[PDB]
Amino acid sequence: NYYDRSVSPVEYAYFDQSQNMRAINWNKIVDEKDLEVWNRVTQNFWLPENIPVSNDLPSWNELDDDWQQLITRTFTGLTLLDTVQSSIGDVAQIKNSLTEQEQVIYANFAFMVGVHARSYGTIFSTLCTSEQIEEAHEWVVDNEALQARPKALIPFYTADDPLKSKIAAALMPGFLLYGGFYLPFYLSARGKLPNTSDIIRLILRDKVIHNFYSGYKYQLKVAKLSPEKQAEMKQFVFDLLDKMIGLEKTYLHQLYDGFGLADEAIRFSLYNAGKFLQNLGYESPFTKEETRIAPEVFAQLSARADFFEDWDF
Amino acid sequence: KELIVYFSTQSNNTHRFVQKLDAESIRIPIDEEERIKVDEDYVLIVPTYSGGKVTDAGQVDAHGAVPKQVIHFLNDPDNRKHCLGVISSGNTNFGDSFAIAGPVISYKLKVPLLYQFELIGTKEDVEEVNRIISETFNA
Ligand SMILES: Cc1cc2nc3c(=O)[nH]c(=O)nc-3n(C[C@H](O)[C@H](O)[C@H](O)COP(=O)(O)O)c2cc1C
Ligand SMILES: [Ca+2]
Repeated sequence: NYYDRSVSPVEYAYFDQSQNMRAINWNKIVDEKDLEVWNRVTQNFWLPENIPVSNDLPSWNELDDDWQQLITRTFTGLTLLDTVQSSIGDVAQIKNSLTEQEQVIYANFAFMVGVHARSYGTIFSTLCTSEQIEEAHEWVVDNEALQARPKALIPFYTADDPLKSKIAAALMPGFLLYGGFYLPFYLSARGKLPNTSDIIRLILRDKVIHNFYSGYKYQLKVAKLSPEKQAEMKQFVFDLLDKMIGLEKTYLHQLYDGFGLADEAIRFSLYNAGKFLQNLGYESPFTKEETRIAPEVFAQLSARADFFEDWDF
Repeated sequence: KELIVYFSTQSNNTHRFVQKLDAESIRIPIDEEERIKVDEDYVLIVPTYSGGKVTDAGQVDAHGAVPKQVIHFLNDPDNRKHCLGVISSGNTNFGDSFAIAGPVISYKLKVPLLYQFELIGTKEDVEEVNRIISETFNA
């Protein structure tokens, strides 16, 4: 059997030059879950140009300079995290893949998170002045609390522990941006920037699968380790999430200073922290109370949460 | 005679939630060449796989919301008549396509949508679904 006496190129490149290389086999698939995820993320391809946000100009122009600045800062901060995940995080996953199709899926993820980053530019181009855009870039560069978050995750991507790299790859789309995603849903619940939140919904439709997929691959690898090493990895996940939750709270209290959104944004963050843990196969320790946000805001994320051919029969 | 029929892909999120519930459970097979035959009343628990598709028109496209294996199960009228109600799962980050396998099955079967949850469920979800199944089999 050719497959068991050959390596994928990326295995050959980084880990084992002792064997010849096999072309990807899309005809004989090891894991059907790979085909399910590939078909969905590629069929869900989108570009921000096809969501015109010029219809947001009226509601945007009614916001004062402070709220406009908050939106530009929040979104430039999200742009940084997407830039980290597209240029480092998702491409770093390719060489640590369990299957051939996983290598291509993470190439899709790296591209689509680039599209996520690029979409904030499309919003700024329509709504923001050159001064608002450049001020937001300076603020992101000079914000230590903001910078601490990606600085904590990047080392796992460049180090040689593939499981810790995978956890970081899940935590980015599963948790770290939701504190910022609160803002567009807060605004669109008040009829403000409704088209901008359509871009956010298309981003979440990608990120939910990215988190799920990295979580699913994490579980297949840890399940093979000894119970002792499985326990060690669980402790590492909870210790890292604790640290990241700490850094996120510090950042959101500064970001939302004088707007009063920090409390709700942090509860939305912890809601997503709970879903990060579940998609790693760990129970959420957060109460429904602890992760609660206002109903009108949650309805902007999902109205289905509730007012705000083979079938033979 | 409390019974759950459920479907779960290889990721086993719905499997793990159902294994936390009090009632006995039967799994609809992943393999499309296998079918099961159920002759007792059950609540149906299934995940959603529409993937947040939208039509040309602009509404939620529910195509593939219900896994093919669940359609094959429900296509057998002997299986279908024993469904007391449906609980659907997914992820709220799919927005207007969140857990929509439930509404689809509820409409097709004319049975109540009893509950919606995410992933492997929380303590609160287990407690609520335990109570709702009991009351479904009582009333
Ligand atoms: C390709 C794909 C598409 C999905 N589509 C939806 C969806 O349309 N709505 C939803 O609520 N959840 C959706 N989900 C989330 C799953 O329903 C969720 O991960 C569920 O817990 C999986 O259950 P299982 O592991 O038992 O199959 C999707 C997941 C994947 C991988
Ligand atoms: Ca999911």
